[PDB]
Amino acid sequence: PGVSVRDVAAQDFINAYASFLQRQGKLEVPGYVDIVKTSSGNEMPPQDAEGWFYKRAASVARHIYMRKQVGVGKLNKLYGGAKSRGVRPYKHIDASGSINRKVLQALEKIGIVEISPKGGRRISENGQRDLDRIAAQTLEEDE
Amino acid sequence: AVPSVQTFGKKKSATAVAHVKAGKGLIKVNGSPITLVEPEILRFKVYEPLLLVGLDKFSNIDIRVRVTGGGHVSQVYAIRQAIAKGLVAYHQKYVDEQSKNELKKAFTSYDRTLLIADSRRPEPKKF
Amino acid sequence: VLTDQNPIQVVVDAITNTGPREDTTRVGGGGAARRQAVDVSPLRRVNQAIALLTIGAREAAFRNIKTIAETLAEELINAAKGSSTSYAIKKKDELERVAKSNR
Amino acid sequence: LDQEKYDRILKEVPTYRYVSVSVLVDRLKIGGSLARIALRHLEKEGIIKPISKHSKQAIYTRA
Amino acid sequence: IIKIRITLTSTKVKQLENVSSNIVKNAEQHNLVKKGPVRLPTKVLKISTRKTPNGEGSKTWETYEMRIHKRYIDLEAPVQIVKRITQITIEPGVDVEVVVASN
Amino acid sequence: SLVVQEQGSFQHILRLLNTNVDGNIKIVYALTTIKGVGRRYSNLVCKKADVDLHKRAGELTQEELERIVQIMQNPTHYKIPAWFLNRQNDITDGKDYHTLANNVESKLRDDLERLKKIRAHRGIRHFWGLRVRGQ
Amino acid sequence: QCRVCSSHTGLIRKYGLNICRQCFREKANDIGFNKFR
Amino acid sequence: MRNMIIVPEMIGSVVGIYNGKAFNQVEIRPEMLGHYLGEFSITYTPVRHGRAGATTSRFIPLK
Amino acid sequence: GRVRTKTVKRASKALIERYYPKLTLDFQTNKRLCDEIATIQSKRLRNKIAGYTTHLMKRIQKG
RNA sequence: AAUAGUGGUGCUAGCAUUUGCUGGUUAUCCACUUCUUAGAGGGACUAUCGGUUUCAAGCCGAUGGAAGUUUGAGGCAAUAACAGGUCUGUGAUGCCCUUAGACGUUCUGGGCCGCACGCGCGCUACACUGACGGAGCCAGCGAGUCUAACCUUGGCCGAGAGGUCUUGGUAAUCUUGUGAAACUCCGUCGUGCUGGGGAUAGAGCAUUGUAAUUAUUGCUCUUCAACGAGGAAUUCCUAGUAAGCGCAA
Repeated sequence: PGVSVRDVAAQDFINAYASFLQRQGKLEVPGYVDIVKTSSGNEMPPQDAEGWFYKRAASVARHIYMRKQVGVGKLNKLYGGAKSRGVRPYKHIDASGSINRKVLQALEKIGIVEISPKGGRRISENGQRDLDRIAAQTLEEDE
Repeated sequence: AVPSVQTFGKKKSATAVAHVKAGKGLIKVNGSPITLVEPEILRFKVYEPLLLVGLDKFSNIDIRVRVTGGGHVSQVYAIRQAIAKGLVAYHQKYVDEQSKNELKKAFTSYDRTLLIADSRRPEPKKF
Repeated sequence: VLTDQNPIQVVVDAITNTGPREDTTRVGGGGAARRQAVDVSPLRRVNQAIALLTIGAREAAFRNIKTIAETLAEELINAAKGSSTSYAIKKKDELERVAKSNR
Repeated sequence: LDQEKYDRILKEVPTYRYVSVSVLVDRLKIGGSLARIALRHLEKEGIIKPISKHSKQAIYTRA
Repeated sequence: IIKIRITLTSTKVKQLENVSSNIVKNAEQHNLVKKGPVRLPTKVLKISTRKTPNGEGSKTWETYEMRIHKRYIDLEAPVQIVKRITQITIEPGVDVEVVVASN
Repeated sequence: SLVVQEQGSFQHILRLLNTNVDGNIKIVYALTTIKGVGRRYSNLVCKKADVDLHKRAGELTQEELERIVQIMQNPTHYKIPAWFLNRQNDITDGKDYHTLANNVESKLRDDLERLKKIRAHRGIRHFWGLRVRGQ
Repeated sequence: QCRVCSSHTGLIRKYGLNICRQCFREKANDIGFNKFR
Repeated sequence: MRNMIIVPEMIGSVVGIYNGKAFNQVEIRPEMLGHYLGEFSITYTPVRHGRAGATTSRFIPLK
Repeated sequence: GRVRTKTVKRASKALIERYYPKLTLDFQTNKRLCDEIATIQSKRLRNKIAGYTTHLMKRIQKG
């Protein structure tokens, strides 16, 4: 009768969590969120005007769950697209770093994820008793 | 100690090891329940080894499988190769052979490639 | 949901009509580009039966608002009966009609 | 810009067999989002008996 | 009296199973502690070059190959036991190395 | 969602510096019909306009048509960075401005004609291309 | 370098041997390269 | 000659002597500022069509 | 797509002439035999040579 | 088999908790080879039955089998007029100036790079089986630094592009699980050459070297121009094959 993080939905679990984070408002949201898109390869700032900053910040916590450590180079090489070059053939996307640098630092203020001695930023017992516990709060969304 | 065996299933360079244990019956695909695999259309292909013999023989089992390699399509085929041949190792080490062959006949009447993996490797070009 | 009883039934009867009973030949004739007496094998018959139903749906769903699934709905129930109102039918028919001439 | 989105839809909904985006674009004024928001309003109205739905398309019929 | 490690990375596979046998032979006549010869995945070299001196003619190419095999053994012995036997297992084309890494 | 039925009041012709807009579209696509402004530029100014992002012409408040050019004519006043502009660090005055529809041809000919005839501050072998092969 | 056989181009810069490839086919044996497939 | 930036220390000076064969006649005009000293000399004569009535090339051939 | 070359064909009837009482209609036995009474260089050539002798040997039980 | 991996015993965190399901890492220690890698061998012969044929060579079905198209793919194998085979080939040609050489260098701008049509072997199209935006997230063969600048992860600033502080890696250990793309759900969009398609362009910031104008390349914002499936014709590519999709040397 007790779950881990591993036995919930994938897309839906972020949605219920970030909407709770939408009620929180405890995020250092910088001024240039209106202008700067996610990478260079994308064409437009997203159709979400507000909750996209809640979206990426939720899922980066979701990805360090199963993992040991995450630096910043990894989630650069992650984020789901293909660079168009015009009339020349395509190439893989690489993501921007400034929009990921602060949002990784934006969870140290709330006790989630911190630097491992091996060299990456990882969850400890701060999230391991709370982030699972609010993932356990997503079990109410299962019914 | 506990009755425990290992099997594995391959398709197009994609492996799927299996660990069999004994218990209430948990089927773990790489650390997750089996009812959550992302090619949602192919969700019932993994149900096929379970939905051939009835839901009976599993209150004494435990199944943990993990995969590597391949794409998002072959790994669906790889897991049901090791799972279906994983059940017979109980019935070829512990339970008798008349219980073995009745599901052996039940599988290979329906799918020859549930027991025996394919043999269709790729090919080098302009050489 | 389009007023019937079995969704797998609506295609297995449909290919009964669209297996062309007669045929032309695929030859000129040696200068006199003619068409002679010929019939079709059944295992060849089913092959071209299904395929001409399919290819009509692409242009039926090319560049218009309706989707593919909306085409395949109306096409097969058109193909379910002898109507010759669908392109899946009204190109196999005129093949068979000139085959009733030539021979 | 008041009646054309008021009588052919709020009254003449249950006349058909099923409902998709094909019937709603039979007017050349009801655009893509306009036809989309029609079922999006009508699912609240309960006339839609749903069958299957995903992001590319739904399968909807009336009550 | 120190744990050592020997490597040998050669390219004549017939002349590497004689050497790796007599390594484990005279150690086991003195019965030291050991772990078996672990055989690594081999390395292949290749270079595609087309097959003409000039350029005038049809086009496909060559492909050349060279195979490197490498295996290594860990060992512990008194130094007087090992410092003699590593000097009587010489053979041309064969490389021998000693590593006493005990960090 | 719902059925909102407004009394028409929609303008097939607009008047924003000789720009007549078929405003039965999204307003960020409405501004792109002018020159010098595209969807990479018009994206933020409607987000700067703080309105609904789905409206047509028949529902716009009348002050906002003044407002949208007011943010346009005062670009750096309301937090537009340097990398969000067309004309930047000019050869005549060094300042940085953006351009409307009917004046992209301004700062165009005079800035090319110096490279065309006068053998200008840089244009002495950039002197025949838009003249002999691409005039 | 231009090594020998009317070549300063098409050099094999890989593996640090630096041979003109006209004069590689006749020297690839005794280096210990051989073709097999 | 071809490589340096222009200096403010110039008035009308006819820079350029021989330094090869393609001559570099560089008079100064009066003060058009911020550029290389390379964009003046001979590099290609702009000869139009001598017999270019086969403009680029032919069509698919047939005789 | 598979007929047997004469060096299979010829040596298959030389072996049947010197050791006929020793041979046997089953292939798996006399697979182990040709290495004893003859010298076969490869392994696949042995498998082909003993393959057709047994096929030859059942002719003897009819003609 | 600490240069692969699981299986426990632990230190150890969650834990619905309550037996429990996920973690925990150097060394907590022991026991293991199924998966992994590489040596030694084995295994397929068209086997066994049924047809068919001068009953011959064989060819078709059948059930077994990892495998039944020479089992899949390559390497290797000489008769001949292309006076293209030339390396300090020598011609083992006597005129090329063949010795103020028109063969060197440093030290110089100009070689493939000029308007109006291609037989140049597909590239980016012509769209809702689609774009755009959110997510979900899977691989294979290859490569690399000392007389010296090769790979590059964290922490760094910045919108990219990059810059700075560090390391790690002479090689299954490090980069690297090379988190590749198509595809995959949830959305926005609505058939008009519109948000499909960006072909010529002007304004800018960066890097690499002795030096980028005639844009060497790369990121900004603008501009969006031929282009509605192609006349007569005619094709490097064979069942995990044809086609898309890669982005490794």
